[PDB]
Amino acid sequence: TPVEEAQQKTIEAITKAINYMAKRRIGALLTIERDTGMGDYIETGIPLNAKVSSELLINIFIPNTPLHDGAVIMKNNEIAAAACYLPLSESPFISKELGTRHRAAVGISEVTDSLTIIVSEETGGVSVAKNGDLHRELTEEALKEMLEA
Amino acid sequence: PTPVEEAQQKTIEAITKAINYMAKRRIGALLTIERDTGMGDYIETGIPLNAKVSSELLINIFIPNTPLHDGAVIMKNNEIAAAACYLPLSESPFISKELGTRHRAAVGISEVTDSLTIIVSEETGGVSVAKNGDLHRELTEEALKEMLEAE
Ligand SMILES: CC(C)c1noc(=O)[nH]1
Ligand SMILES: [Mg+2]
Repeated sequence: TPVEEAQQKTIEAITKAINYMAKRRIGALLTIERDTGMGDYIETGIPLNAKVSSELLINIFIPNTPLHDGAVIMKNNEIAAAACYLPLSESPFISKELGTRHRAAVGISEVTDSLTIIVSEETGGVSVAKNGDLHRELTEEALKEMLEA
Repeated sequence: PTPVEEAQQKTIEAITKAINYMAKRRIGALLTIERDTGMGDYIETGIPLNAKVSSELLINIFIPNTPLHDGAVIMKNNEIAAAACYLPLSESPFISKELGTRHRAAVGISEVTDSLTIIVSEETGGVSVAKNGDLHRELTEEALKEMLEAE
């Protein structure tokens, strides 16, 4: 169906962008809104309401650029905003080597049903935050399965 | 002070902030503003964005060595319609010979549309505008803003 094709296109754009950033160890934070509305967080960023592309996602997260400091929030198959605030988790159960990107991802996952993707700037490692837990060192296939699920 | 007028003023402020930033950093850029001649055929050659304008997004688009930096951004009213778009190259003899493909593309689109195109040189940081087949170079910040305001 058109809806199914569009979802698969979006997943492909995301995974391509994440793979490129993982290879270059570009830190990134990408939250996908689900049933819990995230408007209050979207409003803290720079509005985009842009079509998804791997190219635009990569251009957003380039280091030392206006848009790379904060989270991208995606909603209804569009990039709603960039450079958004997310709340920092106070969980004591996050790997101690991780810093504020990962804590922000976990934090938003504590209070919403959203899925957040994190690329580490230290390692290029890819992780996902959902339900207050962080799933670390994901393969490409693992990330795709989480997005399909 | 209608909403349309205020939106235009916010868009002009975003463009001029981005162009000033890129000029200072010698970030090459090529930004075409559609007017009454539709540019769909050119917009369709790029990556679709259909994005709200911001100075931040414009700057990010043109950072060197990134996916979206080569080719034109085409704006439709208060949106960035597409990036990395193809524009036709002018063969005009009035294009300074030292200028590269971005300036020739800008003049080229300006020969077949009523659009206004802004160019930032990666060599000098100089700002130029192409309109109606003519290239106007070395614009001050004030002159660019006045040209945008008049357009
Ligand atoms: C298809 C899915 C992963 C999605 N990505 O951004 C969205 O708004 N939905
Ligand atoms: Mg002069």
